[PDB]
Amino acid sequence: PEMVRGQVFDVGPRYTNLSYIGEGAYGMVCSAYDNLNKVRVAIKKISPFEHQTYCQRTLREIKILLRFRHENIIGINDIIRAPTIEQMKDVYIVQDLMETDLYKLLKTQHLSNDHICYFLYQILRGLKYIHSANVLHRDLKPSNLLLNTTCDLKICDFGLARVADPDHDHTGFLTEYVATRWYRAPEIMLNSKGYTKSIDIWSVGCILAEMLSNRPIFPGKHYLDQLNHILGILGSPSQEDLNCIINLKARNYLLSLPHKNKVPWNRLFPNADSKALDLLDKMLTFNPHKRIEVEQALAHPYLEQYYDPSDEPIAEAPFKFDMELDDLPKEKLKELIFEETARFQ
Ligand SMILES: *CCS(=O)(=O)N1CCc2cnc(NC3CCOCC3)nc2C1
Repeated sequence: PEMVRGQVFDVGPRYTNLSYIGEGAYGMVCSAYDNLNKVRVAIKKISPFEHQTYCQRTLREIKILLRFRHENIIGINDIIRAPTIEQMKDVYIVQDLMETDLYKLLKTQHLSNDHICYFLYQILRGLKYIHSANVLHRDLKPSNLLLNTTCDLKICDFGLARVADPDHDHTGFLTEYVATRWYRAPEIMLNSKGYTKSIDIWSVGCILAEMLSNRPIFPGKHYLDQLNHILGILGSPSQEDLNCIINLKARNYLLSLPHKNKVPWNRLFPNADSKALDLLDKMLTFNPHKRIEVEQALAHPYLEQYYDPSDEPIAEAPFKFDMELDDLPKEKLKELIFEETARFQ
């Protein structure tokens, strides 16, 4: 077969010249030469079958990426697995190899206003397709945004994605654990389960702030510290925004806080394009109901050199409902993964 950094990687004969890229929990990524298409690809090895939650994420990611077809969304080129359910222990996902990710780029490179503009456009173009399919990404962050050598951007990792459910969004105070901390909308900590499109917009606003300065705008050190950073920049919510928060625990926590003034965007980002700061303000709006939508963000004057609604496609078939798999045993999830991957055999 093939071994990488003390681990089996049975992708051959089609894929050879294996080189380690990175690793996560139960997931390992390698680059490899595709002998059929004569190009280097990215191969992710997943072994989720012992954990029901890992099976959930694997199935969700596979189902979504197989249905989506968009230039700003990473596709699935091939899926490698054993010919039978009994012999299937690992799943290998073959995807286009990208040069870097926005996280790695932001750590060493200053972005020009043109780059920020092109990157934001592509993120919103991809996000318009995702929201049109009634899907929420729920984990938008720089490390989930891949880039090629020509700055073409692709959104990846749909493992935490859900079908939008605005009707069932309300919850209690300090309960929800949606997105990566620094990219978590303020409503997650107050009264939202993160079942509305507005949570993706907040994350995009955080990414834009990070492209402008090369630093996370709200670097909370822990879960409870996140709301302190957001309110430290945005200032105290208005009476109108507090009237939208009916949960007494969340409302009284906000009322207990001393008055804080809004730190102006121009003071935080003195080099930023004024139009980028106007758009940033609209994405990083405290009240989710007043927060700008993906289609409005695309039409903002900051993006006027790229804006073309006829070249910003929507999904052919939206997801009607979410799959009832939070209680499906790992064995039934294994069969579904097996069925979903059969087209690649
Ligand atoms: C969210 C993408 S991933 O982590 O599942 N994954 C699979 C797809 C892919 C494609 N290309 C690359 N390239 C690397 C090169 C080194 O810098 C980071 C990106 N990575 C991935 C990761």
